[PDB]
Amino acid sequence: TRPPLPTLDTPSWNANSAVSSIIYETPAPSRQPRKQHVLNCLVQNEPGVLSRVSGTLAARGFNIDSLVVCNTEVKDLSRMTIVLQGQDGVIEQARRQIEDLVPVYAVLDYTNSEIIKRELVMARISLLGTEYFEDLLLHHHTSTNAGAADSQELVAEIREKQFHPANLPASEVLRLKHEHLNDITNLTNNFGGRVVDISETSCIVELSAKPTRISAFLKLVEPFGVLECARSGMMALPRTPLKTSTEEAADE
Amino acid sequence: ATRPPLPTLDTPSWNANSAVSSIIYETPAPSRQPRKQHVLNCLVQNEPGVLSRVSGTLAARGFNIDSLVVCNTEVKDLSRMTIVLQGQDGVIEQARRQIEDLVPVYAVLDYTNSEIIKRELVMARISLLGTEYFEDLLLHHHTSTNAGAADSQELVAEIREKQFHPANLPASEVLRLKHEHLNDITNLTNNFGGRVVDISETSCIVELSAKPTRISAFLKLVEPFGVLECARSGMMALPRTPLKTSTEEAADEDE
Amino acid sequence: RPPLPTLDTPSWNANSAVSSIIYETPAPSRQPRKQHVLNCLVQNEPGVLSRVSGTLAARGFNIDSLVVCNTEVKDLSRMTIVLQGQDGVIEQARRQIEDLVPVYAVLDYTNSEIIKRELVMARISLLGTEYFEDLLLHHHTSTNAGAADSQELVAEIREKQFHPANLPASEVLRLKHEHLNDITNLTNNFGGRVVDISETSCIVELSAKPTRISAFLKLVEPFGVLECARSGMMALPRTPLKTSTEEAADEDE
Amino acid sequence: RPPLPTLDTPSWNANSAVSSIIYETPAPSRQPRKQHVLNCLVQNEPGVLSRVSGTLAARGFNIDSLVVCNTEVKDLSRMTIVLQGQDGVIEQARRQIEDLVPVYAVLDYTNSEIIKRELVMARISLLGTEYFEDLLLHHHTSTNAGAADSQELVAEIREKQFHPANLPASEVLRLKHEHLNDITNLTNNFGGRVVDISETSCIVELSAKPTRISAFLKLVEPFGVLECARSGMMALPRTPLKTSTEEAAD
Amino acid sequence: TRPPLPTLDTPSWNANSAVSSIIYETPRKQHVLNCLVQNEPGVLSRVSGTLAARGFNIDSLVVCNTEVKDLSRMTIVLQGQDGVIEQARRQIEDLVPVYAVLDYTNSEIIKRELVMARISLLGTEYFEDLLLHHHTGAADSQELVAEIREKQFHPANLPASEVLRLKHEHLNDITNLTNNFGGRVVDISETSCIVELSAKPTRISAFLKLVEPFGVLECARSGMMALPRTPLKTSTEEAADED
Amino acid sequence: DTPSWNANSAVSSIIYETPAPSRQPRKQHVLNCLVQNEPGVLSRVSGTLAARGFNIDSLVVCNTEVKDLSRMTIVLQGQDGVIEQARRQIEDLVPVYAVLDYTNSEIIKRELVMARISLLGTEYFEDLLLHHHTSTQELVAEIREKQFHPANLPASEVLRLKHEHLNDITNLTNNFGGRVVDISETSCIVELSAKPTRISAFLKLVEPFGVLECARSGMMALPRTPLKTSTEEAADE
Amino acid sequence: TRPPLPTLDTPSWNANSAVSSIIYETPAPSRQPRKQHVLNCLVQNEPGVLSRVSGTLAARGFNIDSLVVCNTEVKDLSRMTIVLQGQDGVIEQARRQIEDLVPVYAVLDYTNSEIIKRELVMARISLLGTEYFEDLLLHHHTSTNAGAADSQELVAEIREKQFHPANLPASEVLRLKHEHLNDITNLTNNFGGRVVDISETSCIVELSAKPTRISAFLKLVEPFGVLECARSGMMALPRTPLKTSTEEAADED
Ligand SMILES: Nc1ncnc2c1ncn2[C@@H]1O[C@H](COP(=O)(O)OP(=O)(O)OP(=O)(O)O)[C@@H](O)[C@H]1O
Ligand SMILES: Nc1ncnc2c1ncn2[C@@H]1O[C@H](COP(=O)(O)OP(=O)(O)OP(=O)(O)O)[C@@H](O)[C@H]1O
Ligand SMILES: Nc1ncnc2c1ncn2[C@@H]1O[C@H](COP(=O)(O)OP(=O)(O)OP(=O)(O)O)[C@@H](O)[C@H]1O
Ligand SMILES: Nc1ncnc2c1ncn2[C@@H]1O[C@H](COP(=O)(O)OP(=O)(O)OP(=O)(O)O)[C@@H](O)[C@H]1O
Ligand SMILES: Nc1ncnc2c1ncn2[C@@H]1O[C@H](COP(=O)(O)OP(=O)(O)OP(=O)(O)O)[C@@H](O)[C@H]1O
Ligand SMILES: Nc1ncnc2c1ncn2[C@@H]1O[C@H](COP(=O)(O)OP(=O)(O)OP(=O)(O)O)[C@@H](O)[C@H]1O
Ligand SMILES: Nc1ncnc2c1ncn2[C@@H]1O[C@H](COP(=O)(O)OP(=O)(O)OP(=O)(O)O)[C@@H](O)[C@H]1O
Ligand SMILES: [Mg+2]
Ligand SMILES: [Mg+2]
Ligand SMILES: [Mg+2]
Repeated sequence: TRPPLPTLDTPSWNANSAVSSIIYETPAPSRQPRKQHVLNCLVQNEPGVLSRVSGTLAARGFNIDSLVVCNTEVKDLSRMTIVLQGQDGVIEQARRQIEDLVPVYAVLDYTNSEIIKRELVMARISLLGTEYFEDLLLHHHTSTNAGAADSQELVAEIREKQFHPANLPASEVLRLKHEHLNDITNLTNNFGGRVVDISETSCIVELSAKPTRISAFLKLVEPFGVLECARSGMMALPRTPLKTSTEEAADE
Repeated sequence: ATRPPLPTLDTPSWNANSAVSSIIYETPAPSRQPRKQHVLNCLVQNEPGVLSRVSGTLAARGFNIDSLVVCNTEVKDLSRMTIVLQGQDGVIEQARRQIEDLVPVYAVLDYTNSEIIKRELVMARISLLGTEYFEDLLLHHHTSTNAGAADSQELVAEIREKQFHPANLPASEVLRLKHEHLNDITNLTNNFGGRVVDISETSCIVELSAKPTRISAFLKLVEPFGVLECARSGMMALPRTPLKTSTEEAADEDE
Repeated sequence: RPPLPTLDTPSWNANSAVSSIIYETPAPSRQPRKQHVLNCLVQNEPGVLSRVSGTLAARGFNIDSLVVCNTEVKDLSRMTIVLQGQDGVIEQARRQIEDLVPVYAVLDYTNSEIIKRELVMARISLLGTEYFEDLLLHHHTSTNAGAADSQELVAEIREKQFHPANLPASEVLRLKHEHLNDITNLTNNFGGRVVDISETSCIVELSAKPTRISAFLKLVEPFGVLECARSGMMALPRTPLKTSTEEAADEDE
Repeated sequence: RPPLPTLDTPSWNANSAVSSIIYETPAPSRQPRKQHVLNCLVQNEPGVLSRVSGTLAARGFNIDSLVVCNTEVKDLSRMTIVLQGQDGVIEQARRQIEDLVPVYAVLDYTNSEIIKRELVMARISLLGTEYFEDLLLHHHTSTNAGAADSQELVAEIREKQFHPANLPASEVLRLKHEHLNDITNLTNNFGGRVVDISETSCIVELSAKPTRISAFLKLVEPFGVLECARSGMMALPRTPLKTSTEEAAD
Repeated sequence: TRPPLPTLDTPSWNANSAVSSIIYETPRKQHVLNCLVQNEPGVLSRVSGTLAARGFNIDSLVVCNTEVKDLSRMTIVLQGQDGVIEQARRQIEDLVPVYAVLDYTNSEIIKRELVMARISLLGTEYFEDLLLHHHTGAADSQELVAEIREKQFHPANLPASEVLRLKHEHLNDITNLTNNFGGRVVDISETSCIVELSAKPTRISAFLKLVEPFGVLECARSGMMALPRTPLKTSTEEAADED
Repeated sequence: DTPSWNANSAVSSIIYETPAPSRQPRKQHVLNCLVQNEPGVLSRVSGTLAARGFNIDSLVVCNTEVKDLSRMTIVLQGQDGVIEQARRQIEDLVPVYAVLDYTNSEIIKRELVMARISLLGTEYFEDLLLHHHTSTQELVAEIREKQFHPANLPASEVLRLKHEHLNDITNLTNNFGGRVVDISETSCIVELSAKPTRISAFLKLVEPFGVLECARSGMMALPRTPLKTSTEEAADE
Repeated sequence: TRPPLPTLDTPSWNANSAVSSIIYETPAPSRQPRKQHVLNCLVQNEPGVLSRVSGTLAARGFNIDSLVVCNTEVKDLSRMTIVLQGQDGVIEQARRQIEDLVPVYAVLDYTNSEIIKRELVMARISLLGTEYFEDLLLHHHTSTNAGAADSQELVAEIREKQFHPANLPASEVLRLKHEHLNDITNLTNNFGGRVVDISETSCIVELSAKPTRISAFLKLVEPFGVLECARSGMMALPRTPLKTSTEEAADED
């Protein structure tokens, strides 16, 4: 009798089921027109400049997603990155505005340009698991106005869970703590971030990426439990797009 | 007082006989595969209809082509095609002379019996929910073709009542198993020199570029986790020159 | 025997070594006051950034940085503020903002351990520093009326030894990648990252405390900073973790 | 369709969020006080260490650390002393040290931007908290009394769920490397490294500032620190580089 | 009414029990020769044959090519007193095909040794069961394997989902272990893996003792190679001259 | 202005660079003996091969951490009928369990090289190699007259060249999966373990810097496992 | 025609010349004896206990090389690693002499035992090259022989050398700074150290290793010009030399 080991027996697709899988899982409707426009305002640093442009955009019917003032290491000069939605006619109007303001130099449009979008996020994440996160969340809500009465029936359920620290040994909760810490660390690493702080029950992460990616990280790291988050607005700096000599000289 | 006890493992040791008995037993088999596959490299002038003309010729003569990929060099009106064939030297050489005679081609080189760098690209979406879920997910799409219901209930109920199926696991343990599987796959693709380009709630996408014999081994190791979606290229190559030391090349004993 | 010149590295004397350490001393930072940090917990409503910034502008508050950060909580934001002044002035500034309807509370991070950080993106030329000295003058000539002294100095610059107009194509190429390498290793020592590489420039990315950011830009300055963009300042509080043996501070009683 | 249970993790609201953030605010600053760092440049004469340490001991000075270290210069030594007290007392200490004739001068790196470094080497168990809790009790009853006391402690620590004696050797083997990986991640993150790996323990080294080096030992404390060896603090002044657009306020 | 979090309750040493543990936990030299030999036909059997005829207790003998035409260097490791090793050195040096044999014992050298090992990714129970099979005496051993295949964490007593997770857990443990040492993982299979390590003989032997519980299926240790390094010390240490 | 390849000139360069068959139809035969560690087993395995005229390239006795058991990875050339003959000769020896044939198996070949490489440039190495050559003549002044020779450079240079060379050697060593284990004032020692042909490539690339000492040893072998997917495993018949 | 190349082939060794170099470069066995001894004192923290032990070693003429007080994470317990050279007879006398002290528990002898030796060094290294370093050195060497400025002729030949920054364009001294910096960085990376500070002129390296590697490293960075240096005494923490199941089976009687 040779040393026995159970065959896992991994099932394999056929051409039919494989197609139906790709067909079904592929985002066929995709999304509605999401396209956002970005602007780069070059303003002069005067005692009252931020309130002007930010207030001017508010004076009109403009929806502003983000607006950040960036110092450019030049005396009395600031670069402002504005993110807004709408259509080309409305955006150009907003771009034609602000530029007319005298403390500004120019308002460039990077919407149809190849740029580098970068936000900065810093978040403290719990290492005590999901059960503790529900416990902590319900606690800061049941203090006042969590309905029309108490929530002790809900609290008792969360603390009745299997993987709640109150039901686990000190050695087991320690390993799950470092297991979670590593899981967060590996997510942060793949996204190209850092772990700048490690405490007894939490850790602080730091990540710089485009809004598309920097929010995808927050979704993947959400189940661990975000205790405190801070996400900056979008910074923009146009890169220099390069194409090979063969693909270049496309004079036609 | 006694010292804190420890259950001694005492890992058993080999002896001279059982060790040799193990090595001999674990021996594979020589020449389990026939003659090594042949790799051809076409230098084709980039004019409209070349892909249909070349590939159409091989199909019109019944040549067992394993893979054919056209690569765009950084030269105007010049493309490179890498073809993989099977068969005797006499049949494959004829295939070379048949393609090279075509008008829009410059020359068809034979890369077999030559030191080359074979490369291939694969991108695969891998499930993080585990083995049990993959059995459920795959069998679910099979019922869209099998047109069976009452008979398949014996299978799906058997699967969903397994221990490590997500339905039977708490939400906190499924989360850990997702990242445990993720860390396993990530460590697995890193050893192969690959990347993890996408991470989701339920799956991840790995990217790897290596020789076919390397990728197939990779896709076999990742297979138990459950490959939801795969894209594997043909095969391209670039000739290598085997360097030898001045002492080794000085051995010109051609007497 | 095959000869090689002894470089003969001289050693310090006990007095000469002490003399240098003292001469290179000090660079003291006995500042009149630190940089006070405030953190406003703010409800999201139309024209709320104009309110906080406007209130600080209406009064004689010398603020340095004001950046609004978004939490993953619906209708909730953070405003990390950095300003100058004394304890009495800024505490009054804290109560000024806190009385505003949209805000919930304004915390003070001045006397607390926080993680100061700001993002910075810079475009740096890979060509010589003399090329940057030429490019600098060219855009200034496009500002100040008339060339005049421009043609007198541009001749002095363009005749320097390591100007890309006085070197073969292979030399400048090897100089661009050498400059590129020197920059990449600078942004590697710092927690940075090179995100773009052009034919005559490159873009670096760095996120750290304003101390390192200011230090980093000072180091890449000689190469020639074409563009720059520094964030305000973000902050997250951290609690100083002390050992169990260091609970003797509790035994101090 | 496959089941797959949901992970409806609760979301913060405006009220509960600001309530938690406010709750996590300190006093702040009740204890202790600011530390002073001094740097002595002394002649390497026989008995200098006895002079300086003896001087600070004879006086009413509470020194935290004192580190002698060579400087690759003949008969020249450098010492880094960490003080405790008001600025007046510290300066009084500095002058009394400098007044000694084997020392050239004594610098004050307190208000200066310096690089603080301290070395640590600790052997950390891999058998978990239960075994470490057992290990301490065995060595404590070997110095306290020869009687068979604390019977309901050794019996309580043992027969615990994750004590090695209650696990198969397979799990203990994995737990060793599981703990090892956790510790290794701490060291790699803190900028340290593992220099030794035994069957039931490992030795890690770490060179960082005193504040950072203490936070590390607190994180690796629950794993069980068998031996430890924290160096004293070394200090070297750096050259701070503010940007070129600072100009002047007045 | 705040979320319950059980304290670790981690105990701490006192001054007495600490030093008590330190006291309790407180506890021949090899000779290395390097022969410079002209690569004559059948010279390995000439040197090794000499060491056997004279009755020496040599540990290793690895022949290395110096990348020079008709020149090889042999690193020989042997134990014994300083007197008997000099005899072994002189005995070899007298051989015609050898140039000179150097004594690398009293010198700071870089001792190296290559090891390739195949380690099972399955549990230690499977390894304990696998050895019994190849050792198989099938009469009384039928009861022994019963005590083995009964144990949990044996692949036969676990779902394939967990076994798969155990394979990679052990794999990551071996990988993290071989990464601390100057090693690497070369081959990964669905049952085992192959590691490669090169360091001083003490490190290899230490590494194999650590990877031992996982169950080493197949191993291969090279002889000890040696290459002398020159110890560098500072100028103030170089100036420390005594008459 | 950087020039570009022509559609025709590109093809010409490819076929011109494409190497002629620089290898025999025969291949690298690898035999792995499983021997009993008896006194004098090494001398008789070698003796049997040497007395019958077999072109062996290496031997390498390897311990297997099993009591009184060793294994030898023998590499030789010749026809299949000759190698099989050489195999049967060794296996017939009574302290030999079996001699496995790896000449047609997926194996992992490993040589281990340690070499001290000079950092003082090609000029100094050319001088040093000529100095030690004179044993058992106007070139010594011709070499020491060349540019970039240490004696013809300032003290600030050479130091800057030594580390430049050090960086080059390190980058070569890193790419091949090796490491620099020692850094002398005028040289450095590298350590590399890989395929014998990969070692030969490394010792050729690092050759111009000057190889002071070298130790290549021999090749070790351990069988790999050809894993293929479930759709390539179902490619039977 | 054909594309030319400057050289044909690199020269090779022969069996006679190869063994000639190996025998010649093989180190002379001078330091066969003369080993150092490592002691570890488990001491109770009494007021002025350091000056008590160090005073004992000095008063009895013991040749100690380093004495470092390490703090354990235990109340009132500190260990001291004493490194001293001498013969076995004298060292044991030193050990027994120290151990006889009241505040010490016991003194262990880590000599002939597998321990982890570790020193910590922080050094400031110039990036301006060799010429500038012997200029800066001679500058603070003016403490002696300042009569009639006799150092002028010694200074003159220094500042008139090719790669002295005063004779180089500022564009080249920049690349020379970073080239030197990368030579130091790739050097300290090899030893397991790290560069923690980079400035306009110099940089600070940090390396923790056994005293042998520390000294070897300082000998390699010495030519670049070490401005400041600080290396602590070694710390000692014994390890456990493991050996395989067939290695430990050397139970021969
Ligand atoms: N679910 C995700 N959403 C967004 N980003 C992800 C996700 N998963 C991983 N990433 C990050 O995306 C990175 C891969 O992007 P990559 O480096 O290849 O740039 P890219 O090819 O230009 O992609 P894109 O064209 O979308 O910008 C991963 O290394 C990882 O850091
Ligand atoms: N089961 C496997 N089959 C094939 N390749 C594997 C397998 N497991 C791992 N690999 C990959 O092979 C790599 C090792 O290949 P290696 O670096 O030795 O190339 P090599 O020296 O040229 O040898 P070979 O000629 O066999 O490819 C591993 O790092 C890993 O990335
Ligand atoms: N000239 C410089 N000025 C400021 N920071 C620098 C300079 N050069 C390098 N750095 C950065 O300082 C970092 C070292 O700081 P470290 O990681 O040791 O934190 P630290 O021990 O708390 O010291 P600090 O108080 O200065 O922050 C380097 O990794 C490097 O990125
Ligand atoms: N000149 C360049 N052109 C294109 N890509 C570059 C260039 N220089 C660097 N890169 C690559 O871009 C990478 C950084 O972009 P990354 O993909 O990581 O973020 P991203 O925001 O997703 O980029 P993008 O939005 O342009 O797709 C670099 O790591 C580098 O590999
Ligand atoms: N709980 C902790 N306490 C102290 N340091 C930690 C802690 N957790 C992590 N670290 C370390 O802090 C480091 C991050 O600090 P960093 O290198 O950025 O210096 P910094 O920007 O000057 O901040 P700081 O002033 O706190 O030193 C991480 O490398 C991390 O290893
Ligand atoms: N139990 C062990 N036995 C031997 N070597 C180990 C062990 N554990 C780890 N190692 C390896 O030893 C390495 C540390 O070696 P190190 O750099 O300190 O050399 P060293 O300073 O000369 O000290 P030593 O004399 O002990 O070799 C670890 O990085 C690790 O790779
Ligand atoms: N000239 C040198 N002197 C001392 N150490 C050096 C020198 N050059 C490099 N090193 C460092 O020594 C390291 C090699 O140490 P290694 O890992 O081989 O430990 P080891 O096997 O115990 O060697 P040893 O017995 O000599 O201590 C190099 O990686 C490098 O970091
Ligand atoms: Mg810091
Ligand atoms: Mg070592
Ligand atoms: Mg390969």
